[PDB]
Amino acid sequence: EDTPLVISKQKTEVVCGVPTQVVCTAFSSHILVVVTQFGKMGTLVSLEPSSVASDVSKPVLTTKVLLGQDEPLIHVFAKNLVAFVSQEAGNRAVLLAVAVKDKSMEGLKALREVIRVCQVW
Amino acid sequence: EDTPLVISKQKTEVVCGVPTQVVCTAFSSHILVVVTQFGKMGTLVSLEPSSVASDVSKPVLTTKVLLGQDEPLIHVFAKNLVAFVSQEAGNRAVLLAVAVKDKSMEGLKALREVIRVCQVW
Ligand SMILES: [K+]
Ligand SMILES: [K+]
Repeated sequence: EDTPLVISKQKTEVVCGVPTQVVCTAFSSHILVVVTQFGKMGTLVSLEPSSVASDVSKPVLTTKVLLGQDEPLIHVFAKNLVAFVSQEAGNRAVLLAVAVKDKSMEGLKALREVIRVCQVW
Repeated sequence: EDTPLVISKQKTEVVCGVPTQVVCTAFSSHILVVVTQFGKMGTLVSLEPSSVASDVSKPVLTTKVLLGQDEPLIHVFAKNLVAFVSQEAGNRAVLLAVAVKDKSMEGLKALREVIRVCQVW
């Protein structure tokens, strides 16, 4: 027997032909989101609500690549993949591990649907 | 129903009076180890096998604090907590999320025992 201290949910789903496992875990000040294809951990991105820029209505979601190649697309993709998680979880920081080599709008929408199935906030 | 793509195991155990959840997940090039108390994600540390120093028998396990306060004890503690994971998993990198405020040798040994219960390598 076991009783978790934090809520986690996972789901394996095919996304644009690729089996993909999603895991979401709710910590008090972070949601950890894992999106893994082909057994790989991929790129680790922190998404931190930060000081407003021109729009004072909502925090800026600042991205940092912590592990893996720091290249510009993954920052933008990560924001579109999990900004909704941060927002819905009370403007909480998100730690994302993302291993998705072949990206598209169709795939992005499908990944967000799996993350929604794994909602823990 | 569901079928994971990566092996994960978790356990909640009391360690020196504190309920602690451990999760280990095996990716092809990383073991992700979560050690959480009080619902917190804590400090994120990467432990990367790296170029030898004076002892040529084994890689150096280089630590980097990726999220949380970068202070010297957590580097050393992290190495003693999960070096065995890296070694046993084929000198694999480890990504550690560790939220343990009150550290001791007794507690360190007990945490390693929980990580062993959650072996995924
Ligand atoms: K990948
Ligand atoms: K902590």
